[PDB]
Amino acid sequence: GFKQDIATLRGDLRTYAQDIFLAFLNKYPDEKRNFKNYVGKSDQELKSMAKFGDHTEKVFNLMMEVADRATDCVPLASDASTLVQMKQHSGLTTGNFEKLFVALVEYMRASGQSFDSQSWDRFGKNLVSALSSAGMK
Ligand code: MH0
Ligand SMILES: Cc1cc(Br)ccc1O
Repeated sequence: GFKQDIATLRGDLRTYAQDIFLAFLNKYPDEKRNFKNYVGKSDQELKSMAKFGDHTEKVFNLMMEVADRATDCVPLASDASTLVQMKQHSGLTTGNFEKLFVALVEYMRASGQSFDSQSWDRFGKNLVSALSSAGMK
């Protein structure tokens, strides 16, 4: 299930982090407006760009931390406060996170792997709820 999926993603994190974020940017091309330096690049060119690789892996590093600290796919309130407070997240509405998890769940369903996609769906919803409580509009 969910706990084994955290280990599976961590075992090849840079690839999963990049492939899931590309899934997200290609499903929701308007989210590029938060990522001006990614506009007008193919997936292969994005994988060539320093901030892309390094920022995507740091995002997923923290995402797997928040997943690991969760109980029954409910993140800690402290982890929601961190995500809301962070300067880099000034722009952001819960909708942005909801779209990221919609793309993450679709990626997992399309893989031949026994990912617990329902758990990730619940995780995304619960994190969105936690982000709202901690004040994100
Ligand atoms: C689609 C909007 C959006 C969503 C959703 C989002 C969701 C998440 N975030 Fe995070 N984040 C978003 C937009 C940004 C921006 C715009 C930046 C600025 C850095 C950059 O390189 O673009 C950023 N996030 C930056 C970060 C960084 C630091 C990157 C760096 O500068 O090296 C971390 C660790 C991070 N986030 C955490 C997370 C986690 C964890 C999640 C999932 C729960
Ligand atoms: C800055 C950033 C945000 C998300 Br969500 C995914 C990857 C990435 O580099």
